Amino acid sequence: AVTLPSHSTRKLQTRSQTWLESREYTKHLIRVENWIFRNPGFALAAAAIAWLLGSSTSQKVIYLVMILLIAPAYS
Amino acid sequence: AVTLPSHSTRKLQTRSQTWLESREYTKHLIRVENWIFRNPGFALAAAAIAWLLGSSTSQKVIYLVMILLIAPAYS
Amino acid sequence: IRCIGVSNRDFVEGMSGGTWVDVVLEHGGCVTVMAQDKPTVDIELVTTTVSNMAEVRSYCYEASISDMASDSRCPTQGEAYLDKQSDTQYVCKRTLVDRGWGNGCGLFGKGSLVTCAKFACSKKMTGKSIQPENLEYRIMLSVHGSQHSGDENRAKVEITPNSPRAEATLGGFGSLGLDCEPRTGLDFSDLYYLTMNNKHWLVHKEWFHDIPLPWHAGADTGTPHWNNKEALVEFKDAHAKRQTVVVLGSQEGAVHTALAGALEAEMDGAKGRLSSGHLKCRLKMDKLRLKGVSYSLCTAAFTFTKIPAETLHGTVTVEVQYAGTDGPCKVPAQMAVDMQTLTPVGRLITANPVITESTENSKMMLELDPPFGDSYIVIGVGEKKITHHWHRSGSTIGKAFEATVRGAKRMAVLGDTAWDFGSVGGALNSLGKGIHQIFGAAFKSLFGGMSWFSQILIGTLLMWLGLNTKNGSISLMCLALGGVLIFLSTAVSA
Amino acid sequence: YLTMNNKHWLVHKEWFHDIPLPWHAGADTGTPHWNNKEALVEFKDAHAKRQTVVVLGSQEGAVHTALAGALEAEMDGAKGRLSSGHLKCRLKMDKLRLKGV
Amino acid sequence: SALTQPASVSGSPGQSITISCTGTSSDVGGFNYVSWFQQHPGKAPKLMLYDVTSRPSGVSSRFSGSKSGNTASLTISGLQAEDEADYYCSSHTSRGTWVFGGGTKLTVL
Repeated sequence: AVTLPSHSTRKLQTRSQTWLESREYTKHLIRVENWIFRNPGFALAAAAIAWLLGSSTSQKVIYLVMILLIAPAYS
Repeated sequence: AVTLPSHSTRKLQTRSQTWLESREYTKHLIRVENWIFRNPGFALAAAAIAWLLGSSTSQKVIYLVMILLIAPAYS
Repeated sequence: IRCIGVSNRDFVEGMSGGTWVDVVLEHGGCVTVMAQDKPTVDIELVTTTVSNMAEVRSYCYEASISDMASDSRCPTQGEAYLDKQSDTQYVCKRTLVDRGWGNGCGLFGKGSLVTCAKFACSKKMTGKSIQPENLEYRIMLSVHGSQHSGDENRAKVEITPNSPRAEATLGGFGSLGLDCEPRTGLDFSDLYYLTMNNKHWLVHKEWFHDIPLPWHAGADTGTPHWNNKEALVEFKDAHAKRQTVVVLGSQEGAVHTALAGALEAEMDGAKGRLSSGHLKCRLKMDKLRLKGVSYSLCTAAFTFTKIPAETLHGTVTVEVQYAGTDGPCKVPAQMAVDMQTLTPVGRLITANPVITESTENSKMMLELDPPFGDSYIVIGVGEKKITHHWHRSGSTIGKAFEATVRGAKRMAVLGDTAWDFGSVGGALNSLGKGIHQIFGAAFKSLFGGMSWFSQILIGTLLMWLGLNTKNGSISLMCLALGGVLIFLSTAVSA
Repeated sequence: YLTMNNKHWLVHKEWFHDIPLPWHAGADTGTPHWNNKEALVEFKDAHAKRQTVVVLGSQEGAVHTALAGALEAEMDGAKGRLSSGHLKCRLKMDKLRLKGV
Repeated sequence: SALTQPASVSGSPGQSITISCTGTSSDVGGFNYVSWFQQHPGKAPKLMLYDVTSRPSGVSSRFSGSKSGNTASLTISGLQAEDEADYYCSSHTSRGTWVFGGGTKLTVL
């Protein structure tokens, strides 16, 4: 099983609506949320880690975005 | 559908065999790879993007790992 | 007609010296075309039918395991045989049972057994594939004229990739004569129909060749030899107690879930039918001619049948009885800012408005665009006539401005192969086409790999680069790309 | 403790409440009232005109995939044999004899 | 349902008749769907309406339809006498089904 491919990495662009375009995006976000709703601790660790790299202020925030987004989705 | 939760975000730790521990940990990796084998272009764009942030050398490589891992899974 | 109100509808500028135009059409919306007193006509994509399809591979989304057994040979007896690893559909995974005296063997350690359970399938999903041949379109024609509900002004045109010109003949005036290009359609030769059970949708040859499930090859005679099988039938054991061979259920929820970009089709008895193509058929003209251009002006009473209408695409539609005088005459209408009638402003989207024939009332429905203000539709009798007041909305750039976003999505979905709506740019279009054909490659490849939430963040990230950078080369970068991405996102269906 | 058809599993409440299915409330049947129903059916409106109702089909296997790392469990009518597990015990050797020393 | 239509009527030739069919907002009011179906007793019904005001081509231009609120009025004048065919009003409801009025016995005296 573990059907990997998500057809949206391709999709097709056309006048008519694709299969699950709505269900799709909201879904991608709502997955991340009740991921982090169940692990605030990882928001702490991810916070300290990210804020430890780059020294430059904002990318810091880029590191937090990268890390909060990769933990639930792939892994 | 699109059942979000993947039980491995918790698992259970016991001497006994978990459900799909083997085909689990890999099907993660093999999902990332073809996903990458079908879009080398995104390796180019991700390369240039990452290498434009952080100026610090090895921070760059962290950005490419950041981005190559974020694209196939977390949309 | 049949193009009024459907929205999703661009109207073309005109012939412009070529007796010819480049119109792209697709399953939804029409394109009404009006030029230099040639009758205004509109054509929709309808259904693009593909027939005569092959079968390129198959997947079994269900599984039925059977027959089990086991090995149980001792340690340092070498290997366990059990003969099924010889026969072809019985999956085997050899594991090592650390084996004790309960079983009864001389040494102790990894015991080398495998249960080989006989695979089986039910309800395979077929990957049926197509090529540009055995394709088709069946385009439809409109030609407002004067009708309402109904040959004369509606002619269907079958269009195949091997005969890409339309000889389309109309009662009362000359043929349209459109010349299609079906061979570059929506990147075919990459959609292969995917059938699960009594539903069908296109998918490319990447999502479709990437699936982990069993392969199966071309046909199902008897029962097929299933390639792979590792994906279904996952079996492992702990405590070194034989083997647990698990079925792994069915994957319909997975494949349905894994396809978010797949245009859904409908399919009956082969004749695989589709829905959302984009076709180039470029209307040739000069064979179109107004009907009855004279007919005097035709005079008598007029009574509005229906309170007229206002379309969402800047139109007002009117039906009229003409109170019964003469035959095949002609009745004018005007958009008059002044007085009851007087000067004519705005434009008639339908041309040569005409009465059909004979007794009492013949309704002439007329697509009219009032001026951006509020006028008084005028029905045409020099004196006795009914009228209205239409208050069309906006401030020039008001609606012309929105035009700037519709055009965005015109070549947002279609891509640059959507430059053509605009006819015969010649030395000029080339610039528009050559610009994004050189670009269509890169962007289709750099973020071709991206999906909807993908290109949102990458858009945001590049934008955040474009604001904080050095001088020069990347001074303008984000607006060159990140904006493009966050736009293609908010574009499409939106 | 989690049932499917026969194979039974153990999973987190944290995982088990987060499944996007039309939960039920399991109090009783007689007329099962399905909360949601939206998640498992999808209304696909055609772009030109009209609306279609389309099932998402059996999601069964996908739920097997989501169970990666459960516990493999065995059931019977009044228990459901639980493998795996661990215990903690203070083993009191006070009363013993070497038998026939 | 069951479109309200009155049982029966009559008058001198040439004289105007109006048969008004009263529906609800579900069908006659919120739609242009109407039909009046001349049904010759013993024979098959036919069309004598089409989208209200208009007519099929083989219609005696005699006939005239109209609508207000919930109404369907088939107003005939210049009667040729031999034009009493039970008139039934029918329309497309919102739910996607068609309903045919109680019908009007037409009385030619």
